[PDB]
Amino acid sequence: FTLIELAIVIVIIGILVAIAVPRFVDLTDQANQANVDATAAAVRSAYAIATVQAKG
Amino acid sequence: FTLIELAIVIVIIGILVAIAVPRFVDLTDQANQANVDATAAAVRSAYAIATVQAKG
Repeated sequence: FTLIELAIVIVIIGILVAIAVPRFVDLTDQANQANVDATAAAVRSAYAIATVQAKG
Repeated sequence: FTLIELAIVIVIIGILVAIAVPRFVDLTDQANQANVDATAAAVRSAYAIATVQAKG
């Protein structure tokens, strides 16, 4: 590579770095809560259906 | 209505049915006999009263 091409590369690397980038976040607490809540809704419906099947 | 309320209804209907209930009975024979007998008593009295009115 010519020295000019390396100079251009040295410039552009410095500009394509110094972007923002997202953090990874452990969102499993929020997702676990929604899983527990959705499951609780399912248990209530499953119970209601069971009261008809059981006739009691 | 909720599924629970319908389940409760399905239970209670099954218990308020399966009572006893009386048959209707054609008791007109027994009543007709009593009418004929009571009328026969009246005819005897009406006759007795008539024997006084008729003087014979």
